[PDB]
Amino acid sequence: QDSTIPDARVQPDRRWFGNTRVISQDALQHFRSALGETQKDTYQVLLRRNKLPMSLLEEKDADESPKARILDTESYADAFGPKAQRKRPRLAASNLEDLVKATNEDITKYEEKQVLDATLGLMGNQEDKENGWTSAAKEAIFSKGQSKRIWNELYKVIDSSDVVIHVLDARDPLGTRCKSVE
Amino acid sequence: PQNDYIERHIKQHGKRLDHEERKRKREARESHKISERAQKLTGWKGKQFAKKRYAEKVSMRKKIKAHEQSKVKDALPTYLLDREQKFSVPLPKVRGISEEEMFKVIKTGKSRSKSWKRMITKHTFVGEGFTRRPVKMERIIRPSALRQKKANVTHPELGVTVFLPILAVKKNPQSPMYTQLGVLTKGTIIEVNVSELGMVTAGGKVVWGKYAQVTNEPDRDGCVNAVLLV
Amino acid sequence: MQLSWKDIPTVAPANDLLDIVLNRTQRKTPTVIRPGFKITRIRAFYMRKVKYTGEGFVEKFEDILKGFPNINDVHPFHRDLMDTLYEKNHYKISLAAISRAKSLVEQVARDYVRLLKFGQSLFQCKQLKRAALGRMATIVKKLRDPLAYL
Amino acid sequence: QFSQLHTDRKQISVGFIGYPNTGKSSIINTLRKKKVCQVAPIPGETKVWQYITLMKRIFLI
Amino acid sequence: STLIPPPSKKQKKEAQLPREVAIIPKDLPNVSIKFQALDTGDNVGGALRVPGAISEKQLEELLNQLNGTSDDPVPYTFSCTKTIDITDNLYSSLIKPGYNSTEDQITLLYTPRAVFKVKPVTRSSSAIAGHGSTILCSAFAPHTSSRMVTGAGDNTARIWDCDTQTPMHTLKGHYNWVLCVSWSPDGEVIATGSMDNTIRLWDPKSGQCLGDALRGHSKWITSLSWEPIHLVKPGSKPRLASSSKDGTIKIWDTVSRVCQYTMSGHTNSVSCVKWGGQGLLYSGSHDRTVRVWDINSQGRCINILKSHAHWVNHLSLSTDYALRIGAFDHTGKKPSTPEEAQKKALENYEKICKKNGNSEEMMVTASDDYTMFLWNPLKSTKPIARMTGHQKLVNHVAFSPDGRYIVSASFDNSIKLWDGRDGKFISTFRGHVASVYQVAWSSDCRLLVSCSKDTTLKVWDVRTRKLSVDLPGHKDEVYTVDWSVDGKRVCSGGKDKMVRLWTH
RNA sequence: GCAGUCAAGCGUUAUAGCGACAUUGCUUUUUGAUUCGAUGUCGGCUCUUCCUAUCAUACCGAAGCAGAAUUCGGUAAGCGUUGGAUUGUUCACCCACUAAUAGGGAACGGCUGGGUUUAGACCGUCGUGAGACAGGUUAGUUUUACCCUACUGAU
Ligand SMILES: Nc1nc2c(ncn2[C@@H]2O[C@H](COP(=O)(O)OP(=O)(O)OP(=O)(O)O)[C@@H](O)[C@H]2O)c(=O)[nH]1
Ligand SMILES: [K+]
Ligand SMILES: [Mg+2]
Ligand SMILES: [Mg+2]
Ligand SMILES: [Mg+2]
Repeated sequence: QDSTIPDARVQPDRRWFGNTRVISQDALQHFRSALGETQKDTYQVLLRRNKLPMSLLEEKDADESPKARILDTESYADAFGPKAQRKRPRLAASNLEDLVKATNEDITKYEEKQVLDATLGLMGNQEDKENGWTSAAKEAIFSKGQSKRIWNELYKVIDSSDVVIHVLDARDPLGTRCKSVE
Repeated sequence: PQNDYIERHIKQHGKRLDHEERKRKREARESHKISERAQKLTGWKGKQFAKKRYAEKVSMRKKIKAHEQSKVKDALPTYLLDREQKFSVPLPKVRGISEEEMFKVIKTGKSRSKSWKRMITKHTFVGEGFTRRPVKMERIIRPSALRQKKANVTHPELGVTVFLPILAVKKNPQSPMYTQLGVLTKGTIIEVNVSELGMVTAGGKVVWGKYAQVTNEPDRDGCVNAVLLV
Repeated sequence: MQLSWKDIPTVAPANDLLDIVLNRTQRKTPTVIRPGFKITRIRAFYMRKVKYTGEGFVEKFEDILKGFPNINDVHPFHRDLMDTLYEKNHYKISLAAISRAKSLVEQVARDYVRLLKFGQSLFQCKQLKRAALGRMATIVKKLRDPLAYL
Repeated sequence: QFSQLHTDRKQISVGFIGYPNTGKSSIINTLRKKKVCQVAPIPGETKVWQYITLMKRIFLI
Repeated sequence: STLIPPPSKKQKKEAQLPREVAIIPKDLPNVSIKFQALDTGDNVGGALRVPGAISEKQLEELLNQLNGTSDDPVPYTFSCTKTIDITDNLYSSLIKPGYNSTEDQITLLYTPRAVFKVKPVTRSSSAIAGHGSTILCSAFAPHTSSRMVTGAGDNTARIWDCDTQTPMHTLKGHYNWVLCVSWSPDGEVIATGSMDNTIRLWDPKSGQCLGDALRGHSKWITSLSWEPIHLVKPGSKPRLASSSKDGTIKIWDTVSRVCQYTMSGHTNSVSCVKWGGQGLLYSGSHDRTVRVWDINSQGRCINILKSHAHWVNHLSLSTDYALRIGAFDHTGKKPSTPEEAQKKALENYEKICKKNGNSEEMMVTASDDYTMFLWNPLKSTKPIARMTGHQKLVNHVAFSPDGRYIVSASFDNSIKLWDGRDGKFISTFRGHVASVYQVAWSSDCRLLVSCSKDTTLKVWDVRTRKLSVDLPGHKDEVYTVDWSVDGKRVCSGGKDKMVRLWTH
């Protein structure tokens, strides 16, 4: 609690402007190959993680590319509005036979989905409001174990723990698992 | 009604008989109305009105200048055009911060008679593999809300800013004790991961770690801004 | 089905929405705080400012998002007609931008209330509150074109 | 074994987490062979954290 | 520097343990094999039994004897279908891994290769100065590897003698940046298209300018292509196709110094133009379309290909190497007569064009929608294949000189290798830490060189699909890279105002 | 917030240095998908008044405002602004009614629960110990008015 004001200076030095960490192409290749050959054992624990350029190491082949950013070519103003310059569809149909086949397929899929949601939702929630029926308020006892105080205690004990023991009930062990915490 | 029914109604029946005259007289009155608003509006509304008037006048002058200029009249490759974007540190001297400002006294006991615990009020970098000390032996407190892992680092060359992970704290200018505690204050020299910057040495080594200097107060603005020392 | 979508509330542009929400915070929350008051009172004052502004932005975004139809969920005739009229790609991209902005505003509000828990003076708490409101305003300013389109 | 793996840490802490009424307090009392943590059949008996010293280098939370 | 983890005590003991010697068993039984052509899908000889100790050279001689070309053999590469090549011998290739047993059959896919080899470039010959601004484009002469043309941002081009690594000629006719340079496929004239919306022709031997500049484009030139020698009738000079930002492609007759055709179908800026080997022109533009024009029909657009959702940045043809090389080969021999030059150019082009039944000229377009499309414009109008997987825009695409591989260099700091016939994905080349600008094959389709934004060149081995050598030395971004016809030199240029020459 | 760009100005005869309005990058990327340490003061009951930075009610202005409903804004404080659930915590959150369930000051520069709760007791952590606390639980007497003034009524 000393009240003296220190003289905070940084001296000129050429050590500030040099590279601090470098990695060779051979080392990058070795670590890229090693990332992938690891066979994790359930009885091995991580004591200390090696410092590596994981952004350069986490390269995974992907079968598909992300969608093209349409805003670069066409803006909202040209898409729709007083200054809109769009007059034709971007991807016109091949022909009217393909168009009507696609529309018939869409009609069939829409009807199937409507039946599938009419099995549960329409016979459930939607029908109740017509008669003025509202479900009773959810009881506050069922939200126990979800308070900010309890979860602050949980993050405190996790931050203080080196080993964490998750305790499961042998009657319903999958029921009593905290997957989000894990 | 469907589609542009108001426009169709205007086309079929016209407008009110005095619409044009009423609109013309209102537009003639607008100058007196603007002057009266400027002299009558008070408080925040008046200040906002003055600010908007200044902005409109600036925009009008720019439009006039552009029209007059028009009326008077990097060596990139083909695939890159039509596309857009001393060993002194930049902050040799910063404000001194005393221990009284740095630390907050935390009292313990039922009657709050013990005062041996201290809390760091500044943002910190604790590193990898950090575990909290047991509460009985925990004198220095670095709360988790104030711990930082990344910073917005501006590169002097190429004029870009990238969100980079923090590797270490090299020198806190206030004190070596703050350096080893990991305090992030203005003028602190930190080490940052520059893997996505694509830096290569003259010998072919990929650079993924360099030094940066913190140029703001994260305790004040809730974020860490730094300049990369190239 | 629904067959009509005239009951969508008015979508303000970015600057007008900013003026509405910020001036609502200024009018509807208390505005006098003194440096001589307790630090807990000062912290509560600025926490209330941040939380109220975030809630206002979020409720405007939610009113936008609930009102507009789901282009994929409607009948195929309505879907094709609205795709012809409004360019479904731009339609969904604008609504998704609104959703992303809502999530970002919520995140900023939570982070800065947590940071304001540790404020040590009126100046620091005021700086944190202004930082939160400025970050929210930058998020909202990044929605100028989608709001006009919507 | 965990203590031996962290022999350079001078102490380790083991935090017990899980659903209410799963028996964390009972397990800690079992390890200490003494009722050091309050136990009840009703959920939510434990309300705050508690440190228990099992050995000189091992703490339970 | 970050080091790999060191070996442990147990690993050191394992190393000190005695090693096993990969020896060929003397009791190795015969294996039943069937040959099969990769290009044509044809089998030769059926099921034939071969000794287990057969070498690759002996197998090659046996296959030549089976085909009946023992007097003039052509070396082949063998693979077995996973598909694994034959490196040294059959036992060490297949039986030693144990995937295929001795009793089972071996289906050997054979593929023709090049007679010669190109050594990888391992070192920088020299850093030659002379350009006052950043280097924008470069190319090698087709007839010899001792001549390089390099156009830069100081409104000039330079002809460099690569034997002594010294400047030879300065070409200072243009007014603005020299955006693109090109050499005539007969090696007679250099064509430069500049930022001042002009084109100029230069005699290289005298370092001189032929006539006045070619004018008519209202925007800057984007790409230059030459008419192929095998289509040029003897006694006449090839025509020059030019694209530009204004969206028009102009055809120039250099004999009379005139403009014959001005194609204008593109609504936006034309990215590139290519003069194919079947009397067609392929144009790619920022209007997300590819236009196929017929030169023989008064420049009438035969087809419009519309499958991309962004700017098509580049396009390439399967026979591009033969089109650029004309009649010359890697030995640098010059035909005596124009008739002989046309005939030899026709033979060289046909070597890539007419194979496995019917001649085809495949095209690949790399666009800004992170993808590529593989087309066969003569037979079908729909795209034959779609190549996806790049996470950012594909800046460059190149067909291998034999046409059996495609290489795409993207802005996601990666290169991708795809099959040339069906377009399926093969491999990814990684090691660049900044965006890859452009790429170049070697003459025998075994080595590749790429230049990147991270100031480095990289040579990759296509067969092993790994990085062969890493070449630093550029102090700033590298914009252009090229490999000589004979496979002896590589040139690179960029922001450092230096021409780097690389050799073995 | 940091780093940069532009230039209405200011400065100058050395295109040095300041610099409004604007603007770019990071925070934060496109198909509306899916709780992390407040270290020292809190909440009620009864009852009055004030502010306006107006939630409702009154009157207006604008908007693709057809009608109905709604959004933004102006004058405006005359008049209203609720009943409940929840303490293994609520520096709040849900249900409903309602015209509406607006914000705040006069404290925070009388009854009553949290709390400064001293002597009894138990558990946990630390200490060789007397004991102290990272802590957790329970039990525990402060009791005017007839004085002046103010206020309400009465001679
Ligand atoms: N049969 C059986 N009962 C057990 C066992 N362990 C605990 N219990 C019972 O389960 C109940 C829960 O005990 P606790 O120790 O309080 O469980 P907890 O997880 O600590 O619960 P909370 O403290 O309320 O969060 C107690 O009544 C125990 O008697 C066990 O191993 N076997
Ligand atoms: K319990
Ligand atoms: Mg318990
Ligand atoms: Mg008012
Ligand atoms: Mg006591």
